[PDB]
Formats: sequence, structure tokens, C-alpha cells
Amino acid sequence: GAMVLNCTSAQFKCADGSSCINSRYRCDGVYDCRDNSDEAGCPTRPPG
Ligand SMILES: [Ca+2]
Repeated sequence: GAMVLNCTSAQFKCADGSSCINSRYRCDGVYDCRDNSDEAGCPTRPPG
């Protein structure tokens, strides 16, 4: 919990909680979290 950021229930909190990003920034290609938990907890190579 290194500098826990405050977000809503809709927004995605990082694994450590150090940052919050949008739910629209879950699964896009880039890494928005402190590590990469935003795309780690995401479908592994989406079919289509
Ligand atoms: Ca992302």
C-alpha cells in the first residue's frame, strides 16, 4: 500500500492500491498499473 489512491467502485484499483485507472483502460495494450496487473488480469490473447 505505497501511497494508496482513492477511486470509485467502478474504477480499477491497482494490486498494491498505489494507483487507480479507468475500467476502460483495462485490456488496451499498454500497462497502466504499477506493474502490469491491469493486463495481467485480462484475457490471454483475445480470439477474433
Ligand atoms: Ca491497460
